[PDB]
Amino acid sequence: LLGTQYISKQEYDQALADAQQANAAVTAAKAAVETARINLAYTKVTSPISGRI
Amino acid sequence: QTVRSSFNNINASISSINAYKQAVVSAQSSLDAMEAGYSVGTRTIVDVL
Repeated sequence: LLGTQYISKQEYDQALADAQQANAAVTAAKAAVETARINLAYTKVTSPISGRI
Repeated sequence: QTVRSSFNNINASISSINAYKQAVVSAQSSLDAMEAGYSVGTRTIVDVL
């Protein structure tokens, strides 16, 4: 609806906020998974050398 | 009755004008709040029209 009529570009850009803002909120939550993924599959062996245990 | 009627019609109609001429100045300003509002983007083209 941009260029054409109703959207009144700020009220678009108030929603272009909310996409760009909540996708950034995903990036917080996708890394919040990633912190809690590297506390889940982070158990344990080995310490990343490859040798004789 | 008739002479006082038209004389009290035109006294109404003068104050009618200075109402609806002010009502232009509102609706001229409310339009120009849209043309300045649509050129920057807060109001849309239909709130203009």
